[PDB]
Amino acid sequence: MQIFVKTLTGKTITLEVEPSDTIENVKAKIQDKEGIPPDQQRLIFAGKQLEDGRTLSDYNIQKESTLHLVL
Amino acid sequence: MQIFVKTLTGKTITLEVEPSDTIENVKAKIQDKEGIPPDQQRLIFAGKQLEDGRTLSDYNIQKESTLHLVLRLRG
Amino acid sequence: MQIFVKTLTGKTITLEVEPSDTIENVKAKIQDKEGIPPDQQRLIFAGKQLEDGRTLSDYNIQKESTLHLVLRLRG
Amino acid sequence: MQIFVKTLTGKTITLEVEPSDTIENVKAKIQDKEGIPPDQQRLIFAGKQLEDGRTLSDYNIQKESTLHLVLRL
Amino acid sequence: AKTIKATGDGACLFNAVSIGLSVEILSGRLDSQLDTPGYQALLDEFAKHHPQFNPKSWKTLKEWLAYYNDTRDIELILAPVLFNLNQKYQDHLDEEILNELTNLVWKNKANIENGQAWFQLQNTGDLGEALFPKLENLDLKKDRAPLLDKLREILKDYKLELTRENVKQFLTEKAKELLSALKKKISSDPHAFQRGYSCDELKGMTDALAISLVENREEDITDNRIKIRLENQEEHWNVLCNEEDSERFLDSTPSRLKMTSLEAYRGDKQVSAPTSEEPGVFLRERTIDNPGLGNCAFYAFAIGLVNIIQEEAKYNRRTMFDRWVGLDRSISGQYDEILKLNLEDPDKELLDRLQSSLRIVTYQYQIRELRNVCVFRNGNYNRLTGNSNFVNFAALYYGDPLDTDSRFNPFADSVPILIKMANIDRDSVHPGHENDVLVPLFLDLLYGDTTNPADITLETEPKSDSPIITAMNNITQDFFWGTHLDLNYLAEAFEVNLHVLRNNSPIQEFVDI
Amino acid sequence: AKTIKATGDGACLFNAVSIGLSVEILSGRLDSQLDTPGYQALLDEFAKHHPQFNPKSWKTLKEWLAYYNDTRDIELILAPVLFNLNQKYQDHLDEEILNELTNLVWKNKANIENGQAWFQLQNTGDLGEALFPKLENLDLKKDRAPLLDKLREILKDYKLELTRENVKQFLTEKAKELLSALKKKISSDPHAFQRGYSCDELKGMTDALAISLVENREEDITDNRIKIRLENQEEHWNVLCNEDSERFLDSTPSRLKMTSLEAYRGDKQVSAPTSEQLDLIEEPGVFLRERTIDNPGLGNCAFYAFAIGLVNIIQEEAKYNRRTMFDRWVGLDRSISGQYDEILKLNLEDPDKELLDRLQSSLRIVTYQYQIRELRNVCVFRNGNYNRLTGNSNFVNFAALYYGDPLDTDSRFNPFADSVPILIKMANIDRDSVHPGHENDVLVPLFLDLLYGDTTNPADITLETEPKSDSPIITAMNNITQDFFWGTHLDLNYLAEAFEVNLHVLRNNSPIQEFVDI
Repeated sequence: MQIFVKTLTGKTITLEVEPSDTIENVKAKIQDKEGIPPDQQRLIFAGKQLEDGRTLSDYNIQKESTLHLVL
Repeated sequence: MQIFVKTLTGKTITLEVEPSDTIENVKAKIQDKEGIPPDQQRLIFAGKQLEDGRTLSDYNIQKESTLHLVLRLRG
Repeated sequence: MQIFVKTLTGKTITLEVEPSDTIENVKAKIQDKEGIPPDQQRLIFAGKQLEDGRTLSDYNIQKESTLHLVLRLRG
Repeated sequence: MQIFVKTLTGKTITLEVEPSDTIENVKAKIQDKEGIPPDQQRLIFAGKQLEDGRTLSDYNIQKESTLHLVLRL
Repeated sequence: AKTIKATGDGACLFNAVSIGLSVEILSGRLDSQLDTPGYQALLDEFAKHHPQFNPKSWKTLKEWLAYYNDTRDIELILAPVLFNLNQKYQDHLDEEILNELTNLVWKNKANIENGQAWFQLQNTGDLGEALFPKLENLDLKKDRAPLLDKLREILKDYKLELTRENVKQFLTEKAKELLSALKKKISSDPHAFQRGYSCDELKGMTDALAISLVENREEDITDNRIKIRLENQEEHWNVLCNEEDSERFLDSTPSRLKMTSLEAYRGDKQVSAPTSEEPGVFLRERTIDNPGLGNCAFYAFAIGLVNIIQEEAKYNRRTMFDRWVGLDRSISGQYDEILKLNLEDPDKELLDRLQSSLRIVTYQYQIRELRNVCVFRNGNYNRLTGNSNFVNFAALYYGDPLDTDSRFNPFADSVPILIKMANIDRDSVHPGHENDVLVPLFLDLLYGDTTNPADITLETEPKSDSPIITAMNNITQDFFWGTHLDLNYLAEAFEVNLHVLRNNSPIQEFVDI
Repeated sequence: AKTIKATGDGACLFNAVSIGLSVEILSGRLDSQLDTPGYQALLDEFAKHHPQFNPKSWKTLKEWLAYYNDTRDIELILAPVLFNLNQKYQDHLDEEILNELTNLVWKNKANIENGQAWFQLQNTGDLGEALFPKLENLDLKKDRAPLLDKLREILKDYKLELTRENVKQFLTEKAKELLSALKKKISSDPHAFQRGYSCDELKGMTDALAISLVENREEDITDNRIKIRLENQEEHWNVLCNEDSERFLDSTPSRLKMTSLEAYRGDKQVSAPTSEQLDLIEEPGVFLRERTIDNPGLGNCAFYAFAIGLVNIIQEEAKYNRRTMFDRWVGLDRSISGQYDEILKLNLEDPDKELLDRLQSSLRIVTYQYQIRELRNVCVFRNGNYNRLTGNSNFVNFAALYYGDPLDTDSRFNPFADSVPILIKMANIDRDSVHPGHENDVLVPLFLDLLYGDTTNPADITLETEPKSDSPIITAMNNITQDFFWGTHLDLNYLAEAFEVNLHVLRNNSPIQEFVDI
């Protein structure tokens, strides 16, 4: 399942994840490709703030959904 | 002549330009002063969107005319 | 009249029929009572496979007699 | 490479695959075509049940071979 | 008694019957029934399916079954023909689809309105019968799931007891639209051959072909026509045969055909006619923007042929040249003048004669194929819309000049066609569906109002003074350079492998056997 | 006006323009521009991306768009074509990178010298603008952090005051190469379609297509070209469309299973609508020329020649941003995974011998696998004629040992050449008992014997019967992967099937005739 995360410049990167993944796992991936540690990562989907702990399937992250990354 | 471009933050730039110049040229000057890439630059004079290829004389921009610069959004 | 149709499920079908009805007609009536399409149907009487187009009188199927219904396979 | 998969009614589906595909991959293709979740798919080649993680060439399944699909719990 | 294995692509019944009927045809036992209506229909469908089935006779058909004697080759060349011919014997698809839909809802009323998935439904009856196989064959995303949604909607009006008869009457009252649409879909289902089949669905056909089909040895003692015995173990059809004829009329040639089941049934890839790997002609493209020495296609091809002739002369054979005179007698008794050709500076007189010959040959072939491709096929004109000549004709609608160059498109500057073309209500044209207007037009311009499209046959003579045939006569004329498309037909006729490099194709050499 | 959402892979501008442009082409309102150079360029790029676009024209463009009606289908078909055509309209790249670099230094020179990480830098200007997006998109580890190092290193000579004009001047003096290298890295970015895009970055193409991109309703009524209305909220592009949207979009479901990246690479061919036919004129092809063992010319082996052909297809495909052949190769042999740049770098006039050795080894392994799969398949019992076995290239090679012909038993060309066990077995054959035209009466049961063992019956060989673990047939087969095995066109056939390429084999004296074609 391919998810995209988008910065405030419009720049997007692609991540290969599963619905069972939690936001911690994602934040670690983002840290691998862009270097930002999960402390300073704040992810948002559908205007909801997303917290490390619940999973993609709980926030209803589907096949090619796009998340917002901010610091 | 010396013109100004104003921002929706009220901030104004002063630009040394000549009437023979192009709107593309004025955007290059705005980039040299402030750093805005011309791809994210829109210039409006007297409620009109300014085309890159035309010239300040084409739109009758005179000395100390005020242009307006708005951000073209990225996505 | 009335005839009976027994298959390997142990269930027996009751059909209202006339001796001039064809085997195709009987198959269609089975498809009305049960859901089974005639292309998957084999009807047997007295150890003989009954062909469509010939009548029930052609095989001496008379009132209250019984036929065997057997599934024709698909693949 | 074309593989076939046959259901109980005899209906057959054409899949495009490569020898290196896992059984999980083929079950995902079957999900795409017929909507069965892979946990309910049971594939059999020639009497042998197929295991996820093993590859199509591990069973020597070649072009235009036919697998048998059955539903499970 | 050995079991011959049929491809399990869903048409295993048609494959098995293709194999058994094949041994019977070569075996001679059906030479009595051969002139009957059924085998005349078989022949006609065979020629309808294979544009290179050149002489329409059984002589040729037995040739084909002998040359393409691999069992998969047999299935590939005959199973689509048997499928087509079987369609000519179906009678009441309306009632069939009605019964299938009523079975669906009868056994899945609650299932459907509960929002279940298609794979979760009951598709089999108490005796093991398939409840709705044709419906089941339709694509899930396109048709099946939407149908479950529509049935969910109209089932809100079902205010009756749940019985099969009640469901039938309900669908007659409330689903006439749905039934009509489903009829269109199922009748045009391009994967219909894969939905699994029972023997009796072919009965009509088989009766017209004088053959009984024996399912799992359950023979009818009363039946006494020649038989084809079929084993069905795990919902698959294989054909039994005696060892003796097994070895004489099956698998007595190598496998030759490289093509999928779907490609065979659809007619995308034509099969080549038997030959009695080949010589090769090698050309390299140039552009109009950047021509070499500006040679036209027919010139290049003719030079290739002459090289093949001279080579065969060194080994003291005239095979190719013989094949040429059988295509055009105007060239017989030119062997020596051709052999004496200085290919550095080739004689212009002779070369123009050879090019003329080639142009007429390619016309004969293109017109034969176009006539095969306008034959009525129950509404399907995909083979016709793929035809190089119809593509050249339809290129005039949206008239991009690059597709209307007079040297390459025979229709480029035909005023009557450009007239009819420009006088079409383009608002009535559905975008991406220009064919819907273009293929009737074409058919008209080829056969006139004199012959209804649905009546066109392999024999229907195209109308004379037609603007189509007038335009294609341009390929005979000498201001027409031709394209690789025409050289494909020439490659067909002369039995050569045509290889066309691009302007910038590299050639690496290696040492070989 | 209804709003159509576009997927957010980062090319949402190209997806949105793809959708709106599709509505405009299908509506008919752009037929007049069919002949203009912009739309000819569009049909050309479309053809370069989709090999099954046979009649390369407006009619079949409309046919594809009406067929692949779903908007995601449309994006997969057309957004890479539009992305490709846009690159043909980039004028100021040099100025663009230089300016992005001066932005990066001028707002973070302090941060650059203090060892700040890339995510810590200021990438946004006072107007909300993005300061250096093209640089921003490059890989952090391979390019961005080393960029910070190279910049800190260069900045020792910066002894002027920290002003933008200054930084620009200094950068044109002391970072000439740095800028050059970065231009190469940006124009080669494998994920450039995912960085953000503003409307004007497409201007040259939109102008050439007689289309105005209208952003967030900000119209210019003086502009009278046909307009594609775009909507940007939260850094994402969507399409407005008026009667039109229902008429030309989402009438059919999504038919393509393709990731954005796979689409831009053109990894799998989009299949043409059923009304059209394949030309196959342009199917990828390898063109070879046999030289004889007597006169070998430069004496290359078959695998070398084939590998060169593949490499050429690779580079030619890179010309229009497709990595099709290469990604197929990696599909066949993972060890090729990281040689795309090394393959594009190969000089075909003096090719790098070691990398070519690697590719040859790959080809030998691929053809070994395919050949033995074909062996097992061909040995499944069909007929007593064994019509598939006796035609199998490797079986014919095995049988060549029987006729003793030294031309058919060369160690360079026949993997079974000097199989001591096989030749013993064939020394034990009464050749008088063997009548001509019936050698395979003995050779077929011998072969199967050596392949599967004496125990198993030829009539019972299915696809599951495993070859003898000790089988001398398999070990003679193993020579295919050996340097001394030159290979023949026989071995190259399996490769033609594996890489889905058309193999053409000239004879040493085969002539080629030029001709003009469309």
